Amino acid sequence: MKIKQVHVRASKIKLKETFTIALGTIESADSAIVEIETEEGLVGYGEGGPGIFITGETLAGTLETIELFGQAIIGLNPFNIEKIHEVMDKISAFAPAAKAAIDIACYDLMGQKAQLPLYQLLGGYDNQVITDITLGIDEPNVMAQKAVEKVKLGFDTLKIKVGTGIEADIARVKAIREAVGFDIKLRLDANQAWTPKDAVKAIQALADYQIELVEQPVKRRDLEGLKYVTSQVNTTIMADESCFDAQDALELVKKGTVDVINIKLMKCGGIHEALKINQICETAGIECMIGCMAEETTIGITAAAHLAAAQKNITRADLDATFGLETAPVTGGVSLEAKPLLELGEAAGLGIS
Amino acid sequence: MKIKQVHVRASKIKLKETFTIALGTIESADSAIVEIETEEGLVGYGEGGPGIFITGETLAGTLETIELFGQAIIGLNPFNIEKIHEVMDKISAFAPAAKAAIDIACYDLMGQKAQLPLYQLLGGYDNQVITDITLGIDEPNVMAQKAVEKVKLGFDTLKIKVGTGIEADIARVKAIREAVGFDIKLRLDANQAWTPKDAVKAIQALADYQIELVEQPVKRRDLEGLKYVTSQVNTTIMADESCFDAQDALELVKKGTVDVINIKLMKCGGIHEALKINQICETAGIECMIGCMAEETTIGITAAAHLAAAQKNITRADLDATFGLETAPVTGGVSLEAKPLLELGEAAGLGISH
Amino acid sequence: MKIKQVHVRASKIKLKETESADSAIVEIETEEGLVGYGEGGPGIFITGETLAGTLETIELFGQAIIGLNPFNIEKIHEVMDKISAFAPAAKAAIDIACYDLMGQKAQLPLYQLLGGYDNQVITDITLGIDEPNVMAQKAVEKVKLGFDTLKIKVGTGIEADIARVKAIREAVGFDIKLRLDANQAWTPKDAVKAIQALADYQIELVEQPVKRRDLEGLKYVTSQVNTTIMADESCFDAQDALELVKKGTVDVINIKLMKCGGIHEALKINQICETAGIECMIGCMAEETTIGITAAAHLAAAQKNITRADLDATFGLETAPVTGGVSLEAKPLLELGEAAGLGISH
Amino acid sequence: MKIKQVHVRASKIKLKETFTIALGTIESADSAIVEIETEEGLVGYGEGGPGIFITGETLAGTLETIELFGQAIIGLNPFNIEKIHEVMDKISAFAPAAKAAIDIACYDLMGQKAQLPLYQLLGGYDNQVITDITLGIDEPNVMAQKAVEKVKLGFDTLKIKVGTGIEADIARVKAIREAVGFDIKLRLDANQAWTPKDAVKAIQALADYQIELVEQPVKRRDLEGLKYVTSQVNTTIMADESCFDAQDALELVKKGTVDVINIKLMKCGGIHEALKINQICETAGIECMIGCMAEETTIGITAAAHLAAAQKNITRADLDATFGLETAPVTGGVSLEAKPLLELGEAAGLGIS
Amino acid sequence: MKIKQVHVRASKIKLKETADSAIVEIETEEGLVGYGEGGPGIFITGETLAGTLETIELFGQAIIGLNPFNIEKIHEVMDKISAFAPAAKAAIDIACYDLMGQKAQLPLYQLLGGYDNQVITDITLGIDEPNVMAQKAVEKVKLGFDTLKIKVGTGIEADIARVKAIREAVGFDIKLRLDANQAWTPKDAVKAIQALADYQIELVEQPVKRRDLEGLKYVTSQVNTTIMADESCFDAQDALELVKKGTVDVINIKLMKCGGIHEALKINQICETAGIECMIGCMAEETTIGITAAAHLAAAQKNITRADLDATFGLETAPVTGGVSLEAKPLLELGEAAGLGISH
Ligand SMILES: [Mg+2]
Ligand SMILES: [Mg+2]
Ligand SMILES: [Mg+2]
Ligand SMILES: [Mg+2]
Ligand SMILES: [Mg+2]
Repeated sequence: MKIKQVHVRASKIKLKETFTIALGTIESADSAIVEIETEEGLVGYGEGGPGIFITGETLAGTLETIELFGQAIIGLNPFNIEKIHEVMDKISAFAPAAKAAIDIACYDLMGQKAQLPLYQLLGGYDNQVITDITLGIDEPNVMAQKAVEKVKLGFDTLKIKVGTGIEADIARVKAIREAVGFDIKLRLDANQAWTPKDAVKAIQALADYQIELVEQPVKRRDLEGLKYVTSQVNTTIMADESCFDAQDALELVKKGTVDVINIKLMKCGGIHEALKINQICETAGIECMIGCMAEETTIGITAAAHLAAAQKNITRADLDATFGLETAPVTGGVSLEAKPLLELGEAAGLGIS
Repeated sequence: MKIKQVHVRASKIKLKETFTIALGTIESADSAIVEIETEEGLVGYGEGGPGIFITGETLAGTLETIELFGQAIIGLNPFNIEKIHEVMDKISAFAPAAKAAIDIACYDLMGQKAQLPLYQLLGGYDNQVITDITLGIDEPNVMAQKAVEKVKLGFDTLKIKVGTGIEADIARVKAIREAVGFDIKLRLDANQAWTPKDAVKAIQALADYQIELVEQPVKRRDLEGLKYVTSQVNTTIMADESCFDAQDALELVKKGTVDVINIKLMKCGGIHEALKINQICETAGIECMIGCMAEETTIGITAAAHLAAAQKNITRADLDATFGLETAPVTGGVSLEAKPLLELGEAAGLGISH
Repeated sequence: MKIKQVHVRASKIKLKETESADSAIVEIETEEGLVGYGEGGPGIFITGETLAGTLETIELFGQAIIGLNPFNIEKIHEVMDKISAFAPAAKAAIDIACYDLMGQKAQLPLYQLLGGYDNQVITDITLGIDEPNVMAQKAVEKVKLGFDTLKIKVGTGIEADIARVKAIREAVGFDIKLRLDANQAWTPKDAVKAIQALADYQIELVEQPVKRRDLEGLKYVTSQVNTTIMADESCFDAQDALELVKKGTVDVINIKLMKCGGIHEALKINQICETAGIECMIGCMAEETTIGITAAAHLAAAQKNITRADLDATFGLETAPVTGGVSLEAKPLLELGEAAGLGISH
Repeated sequence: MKIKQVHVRASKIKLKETFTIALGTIESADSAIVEIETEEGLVGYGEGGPGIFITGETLAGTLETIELFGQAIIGLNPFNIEKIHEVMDKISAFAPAAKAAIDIACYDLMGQKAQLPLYQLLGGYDNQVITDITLGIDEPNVMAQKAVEKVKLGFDTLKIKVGTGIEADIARVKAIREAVGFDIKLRLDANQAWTPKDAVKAIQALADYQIELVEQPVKRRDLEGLKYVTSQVNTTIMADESCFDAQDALELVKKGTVDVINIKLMKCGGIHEALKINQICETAGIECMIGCMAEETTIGITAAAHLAAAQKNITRADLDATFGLETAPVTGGVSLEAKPLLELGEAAGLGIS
Repeated sequence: MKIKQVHVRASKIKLKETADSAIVEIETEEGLVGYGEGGPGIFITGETLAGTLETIELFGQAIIGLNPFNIEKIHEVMDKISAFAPAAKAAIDIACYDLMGQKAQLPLYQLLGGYDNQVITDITLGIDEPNVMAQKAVEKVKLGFDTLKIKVGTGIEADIARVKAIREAVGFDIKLRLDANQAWTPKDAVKAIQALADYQIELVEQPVKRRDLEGLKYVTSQVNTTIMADESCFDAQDALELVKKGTVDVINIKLMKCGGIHEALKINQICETAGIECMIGCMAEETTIGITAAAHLAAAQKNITRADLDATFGLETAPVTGGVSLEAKPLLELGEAAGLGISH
């Protein structure tokens, strides 16, 4: 199999409702959609959905980088995922969204050529994944309200965004728990809003509310502080912004910085790198959660789902980006329907047309 | 695709040259060969190469464990390598030879179902790999003659065991270097022979003859000493016995114990674990080499070759077992012909058959 | 004295409760006619060793030690380590038989050659997992037999674990010591949670709460709970013991002859722990029998720092594979006697 | 003073000759030129010159980011450099080129409003800077001849690029030294080409060639390895890629990772952040060198020159980007002339246009 | 077996060149008697013969009625009596092991590991004019000694001189081990060893003060020359600390430092586990009994790879019959006699 040409285009899909997190708001899912065509006719789909608040990547820069990558991989075999990443890494020192776009398309092609769904090529542990649904930052009253709405949709795990103020963040969680009961799993994401000392205080304050885990409580670069929080509370602590790629994961596992790591294809540059992160973590007894950017759509989410279903150590999933989309850019793959169960199917590769 | 049955057999292949080990010798390569048959009729080949003096793995124990694994994985999809290893790990806390046998056959089956050579499912970096060849221990003059013979065959890298006494080691290396010149790479395996400070002395003495690297100069469990050696000599130091699995690799790169890590499928329990080791090392900026057991053959070598060719960070290969076999236990895969370049071809999976 | 010959046979003893103990029994005979007994109890799920592999390894060891003196336990282990990079069951089988021979030649019970601190040891008894009611009923039965310490497996689910402990504790009172074995079932933070919940029922200690290779996680648990934490699977040999005491990973270390390859290595583990101020317990494998338990009992009685014992394998056997040694009768006190060596014959 | 409007445009200036480094080649200086106009009429000039091989930034991404910043700072006082950076950091998690473009324009405006050369506002230690000139990777004898050429131009310090191979890199240096003599200062830049162990071996090999310092011998992320090199050789070791911003500098000085740090406005996001880096370093007894991207032009170089001249602790300068430019995008500022002495003058602000 | 009585007496043996110890005889009800010795070195442990005698007497009465095989309880008893008295404890300990061998009717080395039945010891060269001891060197070598131990740290210029002469006198076939006796600061030790290294030095013993473990670790990490701890290691706890920190390459065991064979076994097994070899040494105040006990232990244990047991060589007479003789020879053969193979 050989790459004949690379097609890239912009996609701007408005979100049904503004997404509010500690870092700011997300109003639209703008992503670069890539199509890698082989000489034999098979076409693979990929997507680069940048989150300027997380990586600093923009749609314009992602588009330019993908074009540079595209003209560099013509003639290569999509199965040579090792060389493909080598080439992209020599071209750009940092562009996970653009790298993920090419990477996902190559894996889609691998599945199509092998005539097997992607999850079978990536580990085959399962053919479906159960995801939580994230509740954006809002008043305690409103948040609890939407929590009940989501539980009625079938969701047994809710991800609560916090990070405006320790006192207010605690009130939000209290209201949600009281409204949904203890049968529902609640995980929090502070998005680097607290100092390590304040983090410990806040986490202990919820000691009776049964919090599953707390995501990135402190600044992404404050590893000493993050390790401090993890060592001071029996609550599970997860790194998100503190872990972009495999090198970051290696550093975190070596230092025992956190208990769990959130993998995002748009942070690590694709499935190729995500596999590395998961295996490094698994080796250290650290489970992983698969996440997403609010800016990605069906393609990115479907790729993430196949990887999550395939790997045993990716025990949690936070793939709710399609639920907020006003429309879908391609057919097939993970639906726009807000539901916890994401079933992959038997179609080859991503199963997207 | 689903596993219908797992068949295992013993394999005994006479060696062209006997292998001398502590308190004994090896005259035949006796391993376990597995054939995993799917409901649709596709069959995958795997091998469990024992090595009692290295891993403690015996042929009898390996055969027994493979049988246990086999009956436990009936009904599973070969692509579900995640569950397959989960099942084997629940059954046995330690059995790298038996786990590799099942693992390799599953990957062979993956290639056959996908109709792709195995290296394409493992990274696809290349479709061939260059291997060194090991020179059996003998008098300096004899080893020198053998060295020239191998160079004539095209080999650009020779491997020899040291740690048999510095004078004897030096004598052999001296004769070899003088016989083939300085364009040929010389890899030494000290097989855990020295104490840390003695290792530094011996390595610096041998270094005068231009040495590419020295493998495992101290006991496998002496990580502090291994790191000491690595930090005191300019010569590249490689861990072998100190690294069996991914957890060992993580410890090694965390401590910055060595310059390179040698993977062996029969030490780590298969391709699945070998990938983890390579990814951990690559992330740490440490390259990997892949070697083989004295008691493995065509299947084990072929699987290792596909992995080495597929992965960029596996930059060295010591896969010469087929060159010392009196006859081939199977058809296809890496041939018995002594040549440095192992070209994999386009046959699906391992390209091996009865 | 010189070793004349080494014999080994597969042994299969039916267990009273689920199916059998499969081990390799060794007989080492000297030129002058003395015969020492040894046992290699595999544990595929713990060490990875199989009976077939253990038998093959023992045969290789046997051939290599012909002519050697059983007292040269230093060389005996040197030879075995040169032959096999890893085979604790096989090494233990040879090792135990050599110590038995040493005792017979010296005409002294084995415990006298191993420290001589005592000539008897008190063991706990493990209750088979079952309904909380059934387990409580058996606990009463065992206490009726004189057992003051009961051992039960946990990590099968917090609610199930608590139900069983609650039932047992309520039926026998608080005078009975309860030690739990978590069998590497929990993640570090889950372990702290589970243990503190179980702690309300007065727990003596918790064995291996996390995976054996997770030493950092194990140390975390130890440092976060008041309950005594014991390493089992995390400690196979002396090198493991040194690492554990060095990092202050646990409160106590559990020794098993089948994990360390015999009395020779077990003595090292105990001396290392004792020097670090860490007490040791000695346990057993589900696959071993009379010989292994007897050897362990002599070592336990002989060493002051081996303060606890979980040597109840013979109580679960339908029959004994040999004559003499620790008997099948379920009793807490294991009295060794004055017979030379292990006092076992076949 | 208040910002009225922000203008941004692309600039594509071909280099007189391709520049080759270990990471790759640079053939043109493509930068985003920013003009910030205030209500009163004063206009400040700034530039964002991204190096994809270093930060992964692209011209297209830099342009989009600057536009986002621009529409967010309307109405702010250019002197409120604290809030301006606050606003930009809230908008993007990473875009030093874009941030530097806005930052430099604000400092230019501060100078114009104060009617003082920028170097006076930034420390006033000096009004000129002496720079080295970099020799791109090439054959030993070719590099040597180029070195003699540069010395004839008045340069007393040459920066030698290496990173193709220990044996080859050593040969390059030997040839250059013997060709120019020991009266010329030679600093090396390996651009992360060597492993810690190989770096030490390579540096010791030149222990007779009088090497002033060695820049970034190992991978950017390998701090333990970088510290190892610094601790094993008496040769001065400088971090470049290992230090982007003040947080990176703090980590490096805390761990004693290196002896000197290379500051680049395009890595740290402008003068505001560069001052932080220099003061953190100065406090730890670590000197700094002011560097540049080959993609920058007169604006970026002039800004860097004023900062370097103003600060005592920025003791070295590697500002040779204008020397390779085919043309200049604006009037005034640092000339295109290849000369070691960069005199600043008395014109207010940057002294441009 | 039961201890009936413990007899202790002071012993004075005349030296050849300018040994006071306590000799113990433990008598069992059965009639067997074990020999032990406590050689106190006031300059090393601060122990005096008077204190050692008083302590041994306290130990003796407390262990009456105990089985000599219960070495675990015997040390327990002694430890509860005195917080520190290695010479006294070794005296009782050695006699108990002698009795164990007699009762079991086996040479002590068989009961301690049985790895070998002989040991090769080095010999110490008295410090003096470079040419003098150099002469004695060629002399000792003629006696069959392949390893010579030399005291250093009396001035780098003087040390290098004496070593140079000896080397050019006996050749490079003879192994030379040096004992710096805590003479240098970590920095000066590195420089000194650095200079002496050119003359092929097997190892350097205790180059820095006993309690400067950080400094000792430094020296060990800076020179490829083998560094051995002596005064820095008295007991098992000390050994554990040293191996945990990788402070040295080798540890010198002395029964008079650790309190007997029981503790010495612990030290050796702790070291062996960490890949650290042990040498067994002796005190200037010891004689036949102490040296013999040490020889049996060293012969029995594989990890005790070196021996510096030359105390009997400087004695004019022996306080007992049997055991290692007074003859200055490299080879110490133990024989088949039970226990220590020593009699009145
Ligand atoms: Mg997050
Ligand atoms: Mg090897
Ligand atoms: Mg247990
Ligand atoms: Mg640079
Ligand atoms: Mg000394």
